[PDB]
Order: sequence, then structure tokens, then C-alpha cells
Amino acid sequence: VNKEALVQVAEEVRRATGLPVGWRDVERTLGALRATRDLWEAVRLSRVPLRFLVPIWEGLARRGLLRVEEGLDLLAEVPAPRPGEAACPACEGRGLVGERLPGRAAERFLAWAKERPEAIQDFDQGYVTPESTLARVALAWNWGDLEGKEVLVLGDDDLTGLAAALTGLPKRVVVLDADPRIVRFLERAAKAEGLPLEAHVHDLREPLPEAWVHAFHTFFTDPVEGPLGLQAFVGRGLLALEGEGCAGYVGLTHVEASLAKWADFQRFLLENGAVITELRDGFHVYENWGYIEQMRAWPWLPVKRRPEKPWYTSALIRLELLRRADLENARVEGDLQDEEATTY
Amino acid sequence: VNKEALVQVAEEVRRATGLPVGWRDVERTLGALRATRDLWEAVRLSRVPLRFLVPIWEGLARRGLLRVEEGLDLLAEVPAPRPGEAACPACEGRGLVGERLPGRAAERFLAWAKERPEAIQDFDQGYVTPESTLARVALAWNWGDLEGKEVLVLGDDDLTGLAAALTGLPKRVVVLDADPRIVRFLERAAKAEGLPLEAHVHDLREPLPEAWVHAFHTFFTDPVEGPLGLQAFVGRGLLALEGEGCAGYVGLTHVEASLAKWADFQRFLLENGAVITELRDGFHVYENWGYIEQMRAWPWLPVKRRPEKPWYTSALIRLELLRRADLENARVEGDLQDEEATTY
Ligand SMILES: CSC[C@H]1O[C@@H](n2cnc3c(N)ncnc32)[C@H](O)[C@@H]1O
Ligand SMILES: CSC[C@H]1O[C@@H](n2cnc3c(N)ncnc32)[C@H](O)[C@@H]1O
Ligand SMILES: NCCCCN(CCCN)CCCN
Ligand SMILES: NCCCCN(CCCN)CCCN
Ligand SMILES: [Fe+3]
Repeated sequence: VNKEALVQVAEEVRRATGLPVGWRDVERTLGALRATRDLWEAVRLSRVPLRFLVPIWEGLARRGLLRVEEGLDLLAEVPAPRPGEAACPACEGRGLVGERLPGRAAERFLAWAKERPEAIQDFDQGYVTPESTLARVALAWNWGDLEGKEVLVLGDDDLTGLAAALTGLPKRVVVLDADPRIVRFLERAAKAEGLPLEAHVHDLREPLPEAWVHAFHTFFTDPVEGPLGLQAFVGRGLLALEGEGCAGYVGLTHVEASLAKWADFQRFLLENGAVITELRDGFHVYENWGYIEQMRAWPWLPVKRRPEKPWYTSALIRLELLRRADLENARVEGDLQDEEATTY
Repeated sequence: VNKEALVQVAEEVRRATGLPVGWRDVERTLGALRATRDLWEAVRLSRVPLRFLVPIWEGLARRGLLRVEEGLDLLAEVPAPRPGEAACPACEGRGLVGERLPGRAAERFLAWAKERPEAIQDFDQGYVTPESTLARVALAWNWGDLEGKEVLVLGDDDLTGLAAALTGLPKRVVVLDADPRIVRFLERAAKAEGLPLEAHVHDLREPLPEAWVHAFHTFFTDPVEGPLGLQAFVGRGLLALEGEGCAGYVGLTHVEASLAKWADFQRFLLENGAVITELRDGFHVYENWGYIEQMRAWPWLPVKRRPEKPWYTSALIRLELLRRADLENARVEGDLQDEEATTY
């Protein structure tokens, strides 16, 4: 198995789908399989979109490189680097530990997390682990984006708004979500804990209400990752920032976003006056959601077994505005999911 | 003290110097001072360029907000967040540890580092801690950028090329440096250890020899941070990579690079075919260099005492190419340092 075979597998997928599939996607796919036979683990190790993985794995099996039977088994030696093992086990490779947050936020958060609303398919939900939420807020603490600040959270199954308000740092936290269950849980917690936290039912496909335009110092979001979803979550966030010196925090996966789309998103940030100051890949680990067998890619999977441990992860990005972002505050029409999206 | 005051201080410096100093850099300056009275620690905690810190501190002192004596003490209550304290102590906030590197690389590297060339002012040198070098290489291991790859290191006081070769993963490592001491040390270690590591004296202001153009899969550099220096080091890096799927690792400070410059660099990268896949801020810690009293900023400092612990830090950026970068291979003419540079 030589280099050209990786190139040819990628070109085949490219020809069949119109998607930006490269030879290095194939390399990554093979690399992961040097370390595991389990499909979900292969996804986690690969750093390739699940939309790409399926036809790549098919192409590799058509060439006799891969056996697809109860597992994914490499049948040949391959020109692909094996996954490294250098993640710091103390912080799960984050660099940040949420346990250190003020106000005993970590212990108080874990109590509330035990009663959180289940992730539902109606809103593409799937929350990160409590440690992930707390570390996300710890990053914001470290960069000075919580204390005395006005914080907006756009979608909050992760309960970032709650963790942030439990630290005792923000001036106030406002959460928007389409799901009344999330809104109500946050309002309940806000009342019981005496927090300056408010939550509102709002669908981000509609314009942002004028009270929230250029009114915040800091936003958090873990958005739907089609370009329209990026616009509706991250563009609203940028519109919500007062301007220069304000910060945003964004969750971004490989599972549903190609490196080509990573670049497009980075261009979108730079052209709207932002700059990236942190990008910690694999920072968030997601809890398995109940609706996995009803998601888009399920029927395509070569092995179909419910996952028993976490597999879906995302990066944390920190951005800062160098000037006010003057984005159109229009309705977003059309699908927030794109062709790369597979777990909705 | 109100937010308007922070804006005023910033505008004064901006007007006096022509540099892009904003209110948030003042806020960051003040926040650091809430946490420490030590100048070097204030620089570390600020995430602001030293070029900006000097005139911000002086402006704060003229306003009766800062006392400068044997330390730096705030004289009023200020609207600035304290930097948080959530970095993982096990990995020094990096999320990666060099210890599990293959080949006994960590232990072997530490032996060699005991005999390394000391940093000299003639080449603006200052090496990272041995664990920083090893962590950098471990990030590359984790991303599949070592095993069987062709590795170029552009500037190597950090000895990244030696650490990478010690893993036994690369197919070969080539190092370029203008300092013959660095080159000779690497040649010496390569022969002693029998590694596929070579080094060459090369001034990166001159064109890259053809043999190294589009020849490599991975590059590492920790560059001079004026725009010309970024062209001489990172641009040559980009030109050295074969193309799509090849990676680069770049060190980038706040101490000598403003966020306006960070954005211009990120633009430069996206426009020439790259995408950022990691940006771990504060990843590298630098050892203190012997010529600190002879560096540009020393006479300006409001308090002058030699540092006793590390203070100068940089981010580690991983980029990947989405396509070949066809940059010009011309002479770089002019100063690699710019007005934001202060440690040369
Ligand atoms: C995308 S999943 C993250 C969060 O976004 C919320 N969400 C999903 N779609 C939308 C939408 N169109 N507008 C607002 N919130 C949404 C979810 O209910 C969840 O809490
Ligand atoms: C900038 S310090 C990092 C490394 O770059 C090297 N260096 C500095 N200037 C040049 C240059 N013009 N060409 C090549 N290497 C350089 C130094 O010797 C050091 O090892
Ligand atoms: N469909 C379930 C898995 C996708 C979850 N997405 C929303 C997560 C919200 N916490 C991932 C978003 C990645 N940006
Ligand atoms: N001049 C004192 C220290 C300079 C550090 N610069 C060179 C470091 C090389 N290991 C910083 C480079 C930052 N990109
Ligand atoms: Fe750690």
C-alpha cells in the first residue's frame, strides 16, 4: 500500500460526492485503524468528518485494505502514522481544570447536572461532559472574560450559562435557546441559587432583538456547523458583542466540519474583525445522546452498535474583536445543517 | 476609575506611538497588577506586548493609579478582571506532556540539553525549557506529523530537530540556522546518536535552496515576529512544504506581537492556503537569556531587576495546508524586527 492509493481513494470520494476530501483524510482514517477496531473510537482518533469516513472506509474495503465485519480491521501495513499518546491525563489534554473555579462552581454545577434536561433530537442537542463545561468556563476565567462582564450564551444544553453564573464573577448572564426545557431549567437554577442569570426562548434563525445587539462583552456558543448554522449562532454572537476587546467562545468539531470549512469559518471571523487567540482541539468530550439510532448517518454505518463510551469531541476557540462586527441582522432562511452534518 | 479612563489611556499611547493600543490592553495591564507587584510576572499575566506595557504603565502612573518603587502597586480600585488560575499544574497548562515520546526521547534529549549552546544576542536567541521543546514535538506526534515524515526546522536554538529525531519517528530531519554553533551542535549529536538529522548554515533572509523547496511534510519554527521576520521564517516554511496535507508548527508571543499583528498573520496564513488547527496560548515557557540587560527594552523598564524565574512565554500554532503554497522565494530585505520588538 503506497501513497498513490491514498490519493486515489480520496479522488473517488471526491468524484462521487463533491465534498473536499483529501489524501490526508485517508491517511488519518488508516492511522486511527492502526490503533483500534472499534468504529466510534476510530471516529475519535481520526479527526475526519463522519460524512467522509463512511465512503473512505468503503473505498478502503473495496481495495481489500479493510475488513468490515463486527469491527473495522486493517488487512495490510499502511503508510499512516499511528495516533500519538501525549495528552496530559490529569486534564484530559485540555490544559485547564474546572475544579479550580471560584464559588465552588464545580461542586455546585455537578449537583445541578444530575437533574439537567435530556438531549433531544428536535434541536440537535448533545451536551458536553460536566468537566468540559467547567473547563470551557475556566478558559474564560483565565482570559478575564467573566469578572464584572455581561455574558451571552447562544444555545445552552451544556449549561455554560449556569457554570459561568455559579462562579460569582459575571455582572450578568443571559441565555438564549429554542428549547423551553433548557430555559426553564436555567430559570429554576437562577432562582434557587440567587444568580444574575436570565434565560429566554429564542430561535436564532430570527433576528437578534435590539436589546441584545452590541450589548455584551463575552459570548459562548456550541453551534450547528453548516454555514447557515454558523451564521445563526456565531454571527449573532458577534453582533451581540459591544465591539473592540469583546470575546467569543465557540465549539467546533471535526466530526461535522471539514478542514476546508474550518478555513472558511476562520476567514469569516477575520473578515468581521475578530482574531483567534486560542484553539484547543479535542477540548470538549460529549455525552452520548439517546437518539443516536435516529441520526442521519446511522443507516450508512458499516458497523451499527450503540456506543458505550464517549467518541464525539470538539475544539474550543477563543476569539476577540479588534473592531465592532457590523453583520446583517437578517433572518436566516434555509437549512442550518449542511451536507457534512451527520448526527442530527 | 471608569472604563472611559481605560479608553483615554489607550488613545494617549496610540497617538504618541502610532501603534494599535486599545482599551483592552489597558484593562489587561491593570488586571495583571491586581494579581502581582512584580514587573516580570505582570508582563506574563498581561498578555500585552512589552512595547505597549511600558507606556501604559507610565500613563497609569501619571494619573496617580500606579505607584512604581521597588514593585508595581495599584493606588486605586480598578474595573479590570484578575487573571484566573485554572491552568493544569501537571502540564503547565499545555495539555501535552513529553514523557511518553517514543525512543526514550525525553530522557535522551535532557542529557543533550545540558550541553546546549547558550543563547546569544547576535541571533536574537532564547530557548524554551526542555519540557517545552518536548511538548512541542509531542503535539506533532499526536497529530501524525512525525512518523515517516520529512521534517524541516527553521531556526533551532530550541533543539526541536534533535528532539524530533530522538523519537525515531521521522524519516529525516533537516535544520536550518544562521548560527554555526547550533548547526555544529546538531551535527555532533546526529553522529553520536546515529540519527537521520542534518543541519546547515543558512540565513533565512536569502532564498531557500531548491533542494528544500516543496520538499517537506512538516516544519517547525519559533520566529522573529516583525512582518519581515514572519516572512523569512514562516513563509519559507510554507514554501518548504510539499503542499496539501503538510503541517507547520509556529511559536507566537504576545510579548512582541499585538493582536492586530496576530490577525494580520492569521490572514497571511489563510490567504496562502493554510488553516489553523491548534493555537495553544502560553504553551512555551522560555529560559531567561544572559543578555537581558542589553536588550532594547531594558532601559525603559520602570523597575530594573534581573528576572529570577521564567516570564516570557509563547503560543504554539499548528497549521495545515489545504493546497500548495506557491510563495515567492526572494531575498527579504529590511529589518526582521519591528517597532513591537523589544527583546533583541
Ligand atoms: C445546537 S445544540 C446546542 C443548543 O442550541 C439550541 N438550539 C438548537 N437549534 C437552535 C436554534 N435554531 N435557535 C436557538 N437555539 C437552538 C439547543 O436547544 C441546544 O441547547
Ligand atoms: C529567532 S531565534 C530562533 C533561532 O533562529 C535563528 N536565527 C535568527 N536569525 C536568523 C536568520 N536570519 N536566519 C536563520 N536563522 C536565524 C537563531 O540562531 C535561533 O536558533
Ligand atoms: N447531534 C448531537 C451531536 C451534535 C451536537 N452539536 C451541538 C452540541 C451542543 N452542546 C455539536 C455542536 C458542535 N459545534
Ligand atoms: N530575544 C530574547 C528571546 C527571543 C525569543 N524569540 C526567539 C525564540 C527562539 N527559540 C521568540 C520567538 C517568538 N516567536
Ligand atoms: Fe494537564
